[PDB]
Amino acid sequence: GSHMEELQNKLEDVVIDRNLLILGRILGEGEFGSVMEGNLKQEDGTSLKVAVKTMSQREIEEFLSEAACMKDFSHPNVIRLLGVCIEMSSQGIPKPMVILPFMKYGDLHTYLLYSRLETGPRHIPLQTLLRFMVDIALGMEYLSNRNFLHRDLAARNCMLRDDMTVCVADFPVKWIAIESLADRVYTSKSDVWAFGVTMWEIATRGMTPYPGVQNHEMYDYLLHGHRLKQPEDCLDELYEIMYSCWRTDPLDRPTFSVLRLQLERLLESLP
Ligand SMILES: CCOc1cn(-c2ccc(F)cc2C)nc1C(=O)Nc1ccc(Oc2ccnc3cc(OC)c(OC)cc23)c(F)c1
Ligand SMILES: [Cl-]
Ligand SMILES: [Cl-]
Ligand SMILES: [Cl-]
Repeated sequence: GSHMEELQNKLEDVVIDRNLLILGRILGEGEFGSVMEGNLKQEDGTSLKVAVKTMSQREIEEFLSEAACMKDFSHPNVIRLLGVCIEMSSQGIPKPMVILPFMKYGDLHTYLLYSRLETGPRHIPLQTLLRFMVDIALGMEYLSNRNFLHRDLAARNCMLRDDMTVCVADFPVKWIAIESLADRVYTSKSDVWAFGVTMWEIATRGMTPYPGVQNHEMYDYLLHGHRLKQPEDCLDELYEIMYSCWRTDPLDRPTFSVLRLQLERLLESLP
């Protein structure tokens, strides 16, 4: 059928030959895996700076399928997946690799924190904070419009491009909507909740959500109607937008499209 035809098309495009790739220095390293800088040789003989994340048969095919879908996304506020390679361990375990364009500014969360230090990015003005929120909304609007559920939206999963555009990516209790803590259920309105938390991380220039509240106490804290507090110097109108993301009933939360225009309107009004 066409459903399967489109899957086979996407799969054909996503794989990159291992020898078109050279891996350089480690950028990050954990239990999950590692991220390294690299170069990728393209069709025209020229090379591109990339980041490469490195993570039985079923798992690999799941990974390829998922990758194939990500690569087909095309939006300036969603990270572009250039492709994937599968390397094999000397103990016969596959080592899957995801290849993305290298973004020197790194993840939004760290950049917010560096901005509060003298050597870092300079102080980020309000207009630029809102622009980051608008960028994220635009990426999420695109993804929700094709019913992709993110499941882990947070500032640590947003990346900054060379031209300061933010894009949605994906490398957790305090980002999880109240209904998904309770009923282990997840919709786009659960993503809206996480977006609200992400807005608050941006407006606080990288604070951890819910100071004074431990993860084990989070469901109960929210059950009693408590929410993230309004940041110091956060405009009342901006706070209302984020607060709307945490309404107990998912159907009462605005969509990403509604949010995006609310944020654009606020941004245009700023003197
Ligand atoms: C919205 C869904 O997006 C995804 C789905 N998946 C996914 C999930 C499951 C699966 F089976 C398959 C895929 C493809 N991965 C992503 C994704 O965005 N991955 C990703 C994101 C960021 C990564 O890191 C970097 C990229 C670019 N420049 C960096 C620069 C750095 O320092 C200066 C840097 O320091 C650490 C890290 C950088 C990265 F290596 C990988
Ligand atoms: Cl190499
Ligand atoms: Cl902090
Ligand atoms: Cl709080």
